[PDB]
Amino acid sequence: FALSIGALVIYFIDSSNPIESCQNFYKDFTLQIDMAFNVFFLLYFGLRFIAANDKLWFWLEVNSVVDFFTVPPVFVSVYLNRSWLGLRFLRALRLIQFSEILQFLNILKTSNSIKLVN
Amino acid sequence: VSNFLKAFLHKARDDVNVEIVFLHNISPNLELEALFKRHFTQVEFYQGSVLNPHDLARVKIESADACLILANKYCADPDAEDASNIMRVISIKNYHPKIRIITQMLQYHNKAHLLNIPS
Amino acid sequence: LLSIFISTWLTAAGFIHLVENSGDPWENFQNNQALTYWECVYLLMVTMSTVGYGDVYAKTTLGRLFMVFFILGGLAMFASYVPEIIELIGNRKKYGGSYSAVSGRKHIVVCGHITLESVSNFLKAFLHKARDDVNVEIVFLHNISPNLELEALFKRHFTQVEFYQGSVLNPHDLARVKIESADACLILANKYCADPDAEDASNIMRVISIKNYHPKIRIITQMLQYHNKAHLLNIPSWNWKEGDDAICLAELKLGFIAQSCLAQGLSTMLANLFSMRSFIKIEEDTWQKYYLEGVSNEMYTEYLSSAFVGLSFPTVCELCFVKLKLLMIAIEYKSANRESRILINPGNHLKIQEGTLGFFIASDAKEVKRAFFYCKACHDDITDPKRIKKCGCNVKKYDSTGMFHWCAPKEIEKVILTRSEAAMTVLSGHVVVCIFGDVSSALIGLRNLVMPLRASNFHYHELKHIVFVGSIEYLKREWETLHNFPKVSILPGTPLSRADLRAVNINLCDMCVILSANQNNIDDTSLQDKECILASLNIKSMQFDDTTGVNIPIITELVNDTNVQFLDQAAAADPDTELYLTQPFACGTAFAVSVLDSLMSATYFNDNILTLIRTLVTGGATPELEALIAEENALRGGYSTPQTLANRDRCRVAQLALLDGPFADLGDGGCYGDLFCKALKTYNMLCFGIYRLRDAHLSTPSQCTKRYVITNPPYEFELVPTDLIFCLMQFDS
Amino acid sequence: LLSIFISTWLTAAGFIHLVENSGDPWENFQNNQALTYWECVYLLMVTMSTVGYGDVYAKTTLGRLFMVFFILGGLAMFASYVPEIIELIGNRKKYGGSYSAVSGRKHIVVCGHITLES
Ligand SMILES: CC(C)CCC[C@@H](C)[C@H]1CC[C@H]2[C@@H]3CC=C4C[C@@H](O)CC[C@]4(C)[C@H]3CC[C@]12C
Ligand SMILES: CC(C)CCC[C@@H](C)[C@H]1CC[C@H]2[C@@H]3CC=C4C[C@@H](O)CC[C@]4(C)[C@H]3CC[C@]12C
Ligand SMILES: [K+]
Ligand SMILES: [K+]
Ligand SMILES: [K+]
Ligand SMILES: [K+]
Ligand SMILES: [K+]
Repeated sequence: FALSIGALVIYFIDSSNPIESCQNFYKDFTLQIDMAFNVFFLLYFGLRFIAANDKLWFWLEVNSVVDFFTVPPVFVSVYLNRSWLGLRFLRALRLIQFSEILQFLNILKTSNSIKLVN
Repeated sequence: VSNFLKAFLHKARDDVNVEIVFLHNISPNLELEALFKRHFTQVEFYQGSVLNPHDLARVKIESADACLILANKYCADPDAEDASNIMRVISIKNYHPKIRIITQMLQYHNKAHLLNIPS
Repeated sequence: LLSIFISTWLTAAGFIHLVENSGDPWENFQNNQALTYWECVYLLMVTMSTVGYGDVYAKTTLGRLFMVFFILGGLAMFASYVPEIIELIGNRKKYGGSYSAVSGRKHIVVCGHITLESVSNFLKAFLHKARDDVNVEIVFLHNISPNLELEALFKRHFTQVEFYQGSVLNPHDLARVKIESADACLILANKYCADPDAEDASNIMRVISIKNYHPKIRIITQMLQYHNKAHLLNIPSWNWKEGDDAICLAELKLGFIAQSCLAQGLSTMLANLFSMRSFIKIEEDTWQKYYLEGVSNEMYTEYLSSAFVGLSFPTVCELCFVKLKLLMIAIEYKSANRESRILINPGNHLKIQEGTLGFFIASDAKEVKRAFFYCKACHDDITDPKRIKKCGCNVKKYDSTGMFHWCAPKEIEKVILTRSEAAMTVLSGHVVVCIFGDVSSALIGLRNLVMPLRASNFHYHELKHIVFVGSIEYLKREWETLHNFPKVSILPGTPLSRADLRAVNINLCDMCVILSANQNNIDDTSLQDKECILASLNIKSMQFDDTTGVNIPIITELVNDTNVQFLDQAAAADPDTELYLTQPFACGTAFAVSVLDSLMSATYFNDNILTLIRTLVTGGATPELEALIAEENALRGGYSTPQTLANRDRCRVAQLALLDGPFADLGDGGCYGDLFCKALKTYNMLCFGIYRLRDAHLSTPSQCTKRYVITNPPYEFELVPTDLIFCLMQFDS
Repeated sequence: LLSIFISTWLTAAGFIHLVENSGDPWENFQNNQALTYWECVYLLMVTMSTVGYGDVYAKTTLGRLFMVFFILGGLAMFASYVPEIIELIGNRKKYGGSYSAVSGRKHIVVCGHITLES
């Protein structure tokens, strides 16, 4: 979730740039940490994939779709050395899990507050 | 329900991983719904009937640790309540004969009926 | 409301027009905006809808101020006028209206006690998957608004079932449901009420209203008490010959129980005989396959061909069984002297007349028309049934009618036995009726249980003693209709007490019948069977010495089908098993009343089924006896005359064993067809079913004495020595 | 209720007036919009009614941000204050009142057992 928030902030910063542009990997620094987040997302997706009782239902969830629309395009960008804004905003859907974290850190106790935060 | 939760869910109780699932066909009132919401992390409620095998399948009675049956201590005819509890025991044992049952009986002469159940 | 809205709209539009076209006075009228009146009307409508395009708007200070005030005032006015809009919308009547008739689409109307359980049972019995293609639409008529669950039940069957709110007693509501073109009207009774007489009177009033609106409509009604149906004879338009029928729940149920007392498993056979069951194929060597080979049979009526005229009944029955593979049970003898009467397996002295109706038991209705298109000249040589074509080439001992055993009336004090007195006498081969009665409970009409067991078709020494175990307060209210029967005794007590059961020698009785009377008091429908199930389990667990109560034959009345599996000690193989496939039902040890709800359906598609069941089960009650009972509300004795003694000769239901009888040499591996033919030819005996030990196909020995029912086995069906045969035995003197 | 509504309306209008006339600080106050206080009052009333002509609107970044926050807060406040509005409307007595006598028009009064059949 923290890396998702970081990716959302990076997208917010990058939105000012043109939609299509070319930028060197070695010269740029933000794209490096963007790929650092993206490879962690890919590893997490693979770990959920191997620990799946049914592959179809796991393959038709919103998190998997966000991963599909986030990680293959950044691999294409690093391969072709050209950047496109794309659907990087979909990472914001991770905010739907936010309330659960507020239950993990004992912040929320009442169910009404939990469902309001949700 | 309040007395049962006070006796069962106690602070001094050691770490126990038992979840309580209530099964009753009467819709709860506001105060008892608030009582459930106070213990939503450990207590669940489902509307259904013990005499209906489908409702027993809903609450996963085939994997439950035990079934606890409470009696109506304030009734005009204790014999009718005892017979209803015996019928509930019979239905539960008919669905799953290997489950452990702890029941409440009002009159002492009625519990002998529990010896008539083969299971 | 519309006038107020339009006037406010026009006034506001004109005022905006004035302030916009005039301009601000302090600006020397230099900020005026050219804006027509209709453009201001458009602006006001765009504003009040909270759309606000912004293509036209107020530019002056006064215009903007007045627009702000108009927005505030319009919001306040709309908030104030919402309740009147709600009242104009109103509460729509969900079930008001009338039924829309469809050409070529018959409909029936169901009224009376319209609740969840009754409607569910009626739809289960009527709308069945195995039912053939029938274009009948069910229309329910009741004045009480349904609850959520029953509305969902209607929505499940919205393509075939409709509901309309109304009253039968109101002719307008009868006109709404198009009762003048309905096929039939079915009236359901409230089986759980404090006063059955009031419910019967209400049903009779509904019948009277329906017949007053349309005298030619067919009516099938439910009656709670047996003595009330005579009121239906007071209606001049009630024609029994045209299909109007009354089904007495207590009479039919207690007759089924009594006939099962005479021969266990008969209630199961009858219930499966007129009920539509889905076909299930089982190949494993169990008792279910042998049971399902007999479940498939149904009951039909057919007109005998002219080739059978002049032949005796046994000859025609043998020809039907051997050639046409049909079991012909009964005929309808028509004599203008005595109207028409259904004769159950008449003797060889009677001959088939012209155009006589006959009752057959057959797997399918297509194979029933054989008895109508049978000609000896062109079909005798044919062996395969399917190859046959339609080619044509001093002291009173009996009652007034002499059909029931009768005795002098006696006080209830002469039949009450104490526990010590009951233990002193020895009772063996008797009937024990346990009753969960009460002083304030509704009467169940115990006479309907005693009359079939006290029929004149039995000898005096063959009569079974009846011992009623229950509250004496309830039994005193029923003794006025039971004091004219020879052998009836009362033990005041409780059926749940083991001492009372041991006093009446429950281990030696031929049958124990458990009945409940406190069904209306319990609000929950599934808990209405607690006392009967507890009594059955208590009796099955008793111990005896000279050894256990598991072998005691018990018949238990149950309201809910799902409780029937509670009578089997073995664990349920599947809690979703259908009622007819359960072991207690297949063995005849349980009687679910819901089969009566099926009988009405069987009555709708064939009116002769109810008459045949009444004349087979109730002991042979005649309309003359009905009229006499209506006149006197009791049974009147009479001296024996040759006419009444000739009226004594009938046929009775019995079970026979093959261990040591005349057919013992055939029960060891012989076929059922030879047994049937020999019984029909020699003793004029009609075999129609096998009561077979459950653990008989198993090679290993077993101690289980439970038996199941096989209805009308084929000719090549094998026989084992440990079998019982259902039969209709002639009266012998 | 009316005092709360009017005070909130006036305060929001004045705050919008300040942020619009002052201009954005990071733009060196060059995007300021000449907008009188009463025009801001008009804008707030048009916004709160969900009409939105668009003849006047906030052009600065701060103005648009504060308009978004005011829309959210106003929707939340209205949703919270609906029950008090319902209580003010109340349950109208349908059959309360008095009979209005008409000259030359006799009337009789029927009382006792007033049911449907009677
Ligand atoms: C209930 C109503 C009738 C009473 C309220 C008075 C209203 C209708 C009066 C008071 C002030 C008036 C305005 C005063 C000044 C001007 C400028 C002039 O060119 C005529 C129109 C116009 C714009 C007037 C229109 C009518 C007006 C708004
Ligand atoms: C509860 C309230 C009082 C506290 C919140 C602080 C508010 C009122 C403060 C914080 C930041 C402030 C703004 C910061 C910058 C400018 C530019 C300058 O030309 C003055 C106005 C304006 C636009 C200020 C208006 C007031 C402001 C929005
Ligand atoms: K709107
Ligand atoms: K709008
Ligand atoms: K708009
Ligand atoms: K607009
Ligand atoms: K059948």
